[PDB]
Amino acid sequence: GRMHAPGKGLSQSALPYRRSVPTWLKLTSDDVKEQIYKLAKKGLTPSQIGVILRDSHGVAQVRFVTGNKILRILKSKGLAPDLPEDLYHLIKKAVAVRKHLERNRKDKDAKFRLILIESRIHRLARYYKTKRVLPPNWKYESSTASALV
Amino acid sequence: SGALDVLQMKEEDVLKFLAAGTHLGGTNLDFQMEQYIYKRKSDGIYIINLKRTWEKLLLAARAIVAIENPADVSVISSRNTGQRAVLKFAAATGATPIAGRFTPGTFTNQIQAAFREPRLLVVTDPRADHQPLTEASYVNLPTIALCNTDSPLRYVDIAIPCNNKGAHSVGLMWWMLAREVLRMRGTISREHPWEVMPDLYFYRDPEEIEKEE
Amino acid sequence: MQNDAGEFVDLYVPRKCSASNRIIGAKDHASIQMNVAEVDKVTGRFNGQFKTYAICGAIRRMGESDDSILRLAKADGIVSKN
Amino acid sequence: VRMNVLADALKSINNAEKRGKRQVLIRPCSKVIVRFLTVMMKHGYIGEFEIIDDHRAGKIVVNLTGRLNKCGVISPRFDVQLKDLEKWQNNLLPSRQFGFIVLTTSAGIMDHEEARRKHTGGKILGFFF
Amino acid sequence: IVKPNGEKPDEFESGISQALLELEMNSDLKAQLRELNITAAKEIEVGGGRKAIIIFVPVPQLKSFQKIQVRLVRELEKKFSGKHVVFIAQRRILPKPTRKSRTKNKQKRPRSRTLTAVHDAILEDLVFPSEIVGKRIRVKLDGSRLIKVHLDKAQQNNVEHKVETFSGVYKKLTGKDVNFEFPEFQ
Amino acid sequence: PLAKDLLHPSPEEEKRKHKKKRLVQSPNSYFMDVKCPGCYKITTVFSHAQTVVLCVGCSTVLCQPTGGKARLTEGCSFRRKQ
RNA sequence: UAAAGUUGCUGCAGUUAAAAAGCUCGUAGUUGGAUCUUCUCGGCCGAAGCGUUUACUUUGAAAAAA
Repeated sequence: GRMHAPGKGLSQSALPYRRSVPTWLKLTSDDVKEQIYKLAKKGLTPSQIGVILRDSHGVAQVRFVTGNKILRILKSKGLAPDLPEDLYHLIKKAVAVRKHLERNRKDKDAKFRLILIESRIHRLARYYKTKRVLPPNWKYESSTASALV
Repeated sequence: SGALDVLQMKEEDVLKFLAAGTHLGGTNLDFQMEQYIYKRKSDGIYIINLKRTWEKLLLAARAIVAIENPADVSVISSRNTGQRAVLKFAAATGATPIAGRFTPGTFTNQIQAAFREPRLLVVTDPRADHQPLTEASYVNLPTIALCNTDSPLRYVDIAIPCNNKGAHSVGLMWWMLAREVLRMRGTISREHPWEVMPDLYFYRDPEEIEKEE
Repeated sequence: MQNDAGEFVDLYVPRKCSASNRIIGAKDHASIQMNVAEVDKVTGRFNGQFKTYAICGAIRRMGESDDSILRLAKADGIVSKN
Repeated sequence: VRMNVLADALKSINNAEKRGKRQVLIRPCSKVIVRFLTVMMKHGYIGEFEIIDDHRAGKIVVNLTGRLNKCGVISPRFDVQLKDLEKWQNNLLPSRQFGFIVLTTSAGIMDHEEARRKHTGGKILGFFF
Repeated sequence: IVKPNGEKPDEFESGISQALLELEMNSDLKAQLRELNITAAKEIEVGGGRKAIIIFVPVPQLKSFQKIQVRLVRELEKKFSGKHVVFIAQRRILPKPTRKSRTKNKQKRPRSRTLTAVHDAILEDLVFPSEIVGKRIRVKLDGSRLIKVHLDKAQQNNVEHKVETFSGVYKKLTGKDVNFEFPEFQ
Repeated sequence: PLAKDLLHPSPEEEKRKHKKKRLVQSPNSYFMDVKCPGCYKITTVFSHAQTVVLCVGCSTVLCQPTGGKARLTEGCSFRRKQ
């Protein structure tokens, strides 16, 4: 079930058994790589890049075409985000919740949800520290939070 | 039937089944009766696969014939529709009928006056005939039932999938079972039609009785 | 069953359910032993042979006795392949 | 969450065997699960099984001949020396004439009789009788 | 063209090389085959007296063979009569490290030179035209393993006969019994 | 039902089940090629598109995102791939 | 001390008999999914016996008597 929610919804992507490139798909590996590069230049995160490629360009999954993941491709080209996208999204969600809270102080439910989001951020940051994806001194604080966005 | 051509379904049996609404099940389906239905109609009625019904009928006939003493087969019907059918079945084959009320303890109370110890049990409807079905759990009594789409299959060892709400279907089912039992036993005729017509087994309500008389 | 000498010492070997391969207890009164009359190939009459199926009361109590007997008969060739 | 997938496999097999099912679906599969099932099969307890190969983790459909009284896991996998094997046999097995204890030893995954035959202890995985 | 590991070709490898060279000299596929070369070959008995050829190919050029695979096998079957030909990349299997070993490899074994990955890849490229759409490993009462590989039903019409030549080749270079079947729901 | 061949199930039943609960998980989604009356280049579209994908040669959209399958627009003909 | 499976690791209990924290987060703790088949050459033809680690298992040595 969800980490901080009582729900246990079973909803996710179901990858097909076949791992090959689709018959309809005609772009070679380099074309999809340059599409990814231009989308990253637009500023889209790898989640958005994959969504746009799947919805518009007919690629089922770029990992079956170019043989590599989107974030790996961006890191190889050197235009990857400074911090991982999911941690950044959690950071900005916590920042928005704090901004809402600092006016609505009576909002105790917002305080509870902020505690939940901060716990998720702490766990994600700890994991990314064990993987050496973040500097070991990287610390999320209530003060230097909106600057990371 | 055993895929035997001599035991295969004919056109006359199909026509009789369709005439009497045998294929017309109920609007509810038992999960253990699913293997015998074929589809659901637009009006929410479960069509019964007639080949499945024929196979179950022939299996039940094989079960009945294998009993050497015909009196040891007991045919029971509490609903008014099946009483004439089971009486005619017992007359034609030799089973022991119980029409109307079934006395609890008929099989378990060895002191009672009407205490009979059958070797096979055939009932018209497991829902209406739940008492002999439950009593068959105490005396090692295998049971054949004329089950519908909704009828439960507890203690029912050979369920024949057929309409049993209507009098015509019950009568025709009992008639065909008697016909097949007499055919495998060696009497009556397999190649040419049986003497008794199916309408002898049909139950007639007093309205039909007074209209025909 | 057998001891070291090899002689069978048990009182009796009990019946096993044809549907579950489980032993049928000696006080299981719901269990049945159905005989299905074997029928000659070309005439369709009861030739004196039959197939025996022992079904435990646990299977009957849950309604699967009918499906089990149908499956056994189908595997024996009594029921045509539908 | 799900830990000790062998426990889940054995519990599913036990529940299906009690219910009289002829086939049981096990997911996810693993090397340990397949070795345990092969140990079971060599003794005639389960019969043939098929590994459905998904591209994430296998599933296993096991035919169930009715021969299994109980299949169970031991958790944690206690270290079992050869001298300690008899106490485990007494605790877990219903008789000394049948029933097996499965051990992961350096020679593979094997019943207690084979491990005693090869003079090797190991860690106890489970049992079946 | 053939450059085996020992670099010395044999008679059948030389014959395959010369057939490919003659294809280069006069055919519609000269452009592709100029930058293309194979590494080995061998003749095995898929069943009874029947025979089949295993064109071993360098891995980087294996993809280059795939796009021209159908025509290449067409010409090779035309040359060699009723003997089937299958193109397989030459993949080396790094042994699984053990407690006893030697200081000859200071780098981790890639998860593509393992026996499992290499054998899966061999099954994949054994037949380029038809793609696996599911496989199941059946374990018999004696502990043996039988793989059953499901192929595309829409591509059944051209690889029914090549079945049992896939089985022979796989039993030769992998040592595992595999059957090939065609399901309906792809 | 005490005997269910889980190895080979009915295609109808596997199409009925959840995308994950099936023997081998397969998505309920598909890719189509959409043709517009005034444009001569095919454009692949995901069935469950999350974005408003536009046609470069026409002023109309190809599909609206929804909670599930995308809402294809009339005037564009779809043909599902594979 | 056993009986005491009435201290429960084996092996107890926790709806109503005694009993689950009002609820959630969370560190230490505990637990953790699939996946990897001798080399300086050498004493009647002339030696590899860890030339990447623990747990575990098996062996050997060493280990007072009573």
